[PDB]
Amino acid sequence: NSLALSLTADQMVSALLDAEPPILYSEYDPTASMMGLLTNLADRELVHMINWAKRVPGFVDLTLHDQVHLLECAWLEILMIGLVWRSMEHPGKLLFAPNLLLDRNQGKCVEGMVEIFDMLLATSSRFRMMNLQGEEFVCLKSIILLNSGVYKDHIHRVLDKITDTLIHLMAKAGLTLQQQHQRLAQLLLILSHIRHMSNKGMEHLYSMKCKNVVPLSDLLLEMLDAHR
Amino acid sequence: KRSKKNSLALSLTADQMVSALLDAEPPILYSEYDPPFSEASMMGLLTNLADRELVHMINWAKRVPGFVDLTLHDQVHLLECAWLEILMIGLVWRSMEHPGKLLFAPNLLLDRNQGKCVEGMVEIFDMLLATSSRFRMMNLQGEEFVCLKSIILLNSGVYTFSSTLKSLEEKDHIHRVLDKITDTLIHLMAKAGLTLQQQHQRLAQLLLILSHIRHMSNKGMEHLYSMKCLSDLLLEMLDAHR
Ligand SMILES: C[C@]12CC[C@@H]3c4ccc(O)cc4CC[C@H]3[C@@H]1CC[C@@H]2Nc1ccccc1
Repeated sequence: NSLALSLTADQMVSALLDAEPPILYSEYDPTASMMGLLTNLADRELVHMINWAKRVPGFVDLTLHDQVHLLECAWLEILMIGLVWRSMEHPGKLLFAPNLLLDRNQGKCVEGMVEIFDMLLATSSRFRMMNLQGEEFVCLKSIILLNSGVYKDHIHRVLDKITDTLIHLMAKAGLTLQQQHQRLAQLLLILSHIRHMSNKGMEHLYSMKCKNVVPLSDLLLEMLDAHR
Repeated sequence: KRSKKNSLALSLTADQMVSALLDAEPPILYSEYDPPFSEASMMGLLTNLADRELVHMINWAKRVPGFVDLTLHDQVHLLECAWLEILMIGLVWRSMEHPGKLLFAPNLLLDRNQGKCVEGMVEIFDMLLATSSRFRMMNLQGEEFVCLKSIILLNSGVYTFSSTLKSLEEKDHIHRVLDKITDTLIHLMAKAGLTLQQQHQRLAQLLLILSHIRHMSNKGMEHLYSMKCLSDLLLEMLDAHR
């Protein structure tokens, strides 16, 4: 049944690198509603995330509404770890799309996002200091999808394999056994901060949802209403 | 053990750290309650119990090695951010041998259907039980539990402190103490006969659960805020989460 545990660690990494979504650009010309492009891009990236999740090993090995459950719980976490990953080499800026940067002051047009924005910046600055590698990133993102909504046994055996994968990357990188388990802990503790930002962004969008401007996507509303 | 430059946490061995975190444990509190529940009755007990555990949590954090090396403001900030995470990890630990029920206090043990007495607590109650069931399937030990609770205290609010060189030293201190607790967790797993692959998987499984504890803390923080209108100390912690 479960052919996701027979993967090579090299295969495990190679699958996640090519399953990555395409690159998305903001189709705007700067001059308005800064709350229009983020929600539009978040709307656009949710479609490929649904396509991306199908290519995550072990994801299609379970029930359709279990797949929806994991996606609806982690959809904002996945967008955030991806955003934090892209903004690493851009200190003080959050590359939503290569056409959009928005540093804190420029990003602060919107009320209530002053703190979430600087939580994403510090998370990006945290990945920068650790020099997070892309192969490590795709492993953490898959962990986010599988772990955010489990509370089953099959999901854990894939997660246990991603841990061995992450460890396999660090040992290949020359890190000692102590440096390996220390770096494993540092990365997974960041996921707790990503979850914290995910719950804050859900409440921020909700209060702004029950307002006239500016229209949210049906998919964005659908994924948000899954959190009640 | 003086400065962040030569903190006690980094001069202790693995088992001396376990001995420090096990002895730092706060006393087990009992509920000032006479056992028939009402909606305001069970609300009054849990918020009275949470406030009395908050007072002893403040003194507990000062006995976690390396915590008193931070500034007094940064000490309060870590407590303000993780106070509910700390209350909930203790509850799910106390409830491992009480399946389907949550042991808030040795005289205050609640089941799933009792948790409907407080409207909107149902969703939080099942998550707490599913996590206590989670720790039950892993047979989490007390030595590992006190490590995870100290990881929560130090890590939850670490990235929410001035852009100064002194602020960075506060950040680097927490990370070095956290690396110290990581080696302690690994040392406990190596003692129990677990292989290095097992030593990395279980450490990963434990820390991923902390992400669920953070989730339940944000759900319990919002519901508690919608349920207000609670001691001033409990409100002080809640207003710190906006
Ligand atoms: C916030 C909370 C009541 C406090 C609970 C608690 C108390 C002591 C303790 O050692 C652990 C815990 C963990 C769970 C905490 C509950 C989460 C849901 C509750 N909310 C609430 C809001 C208004 C009135 C009563 C309870």
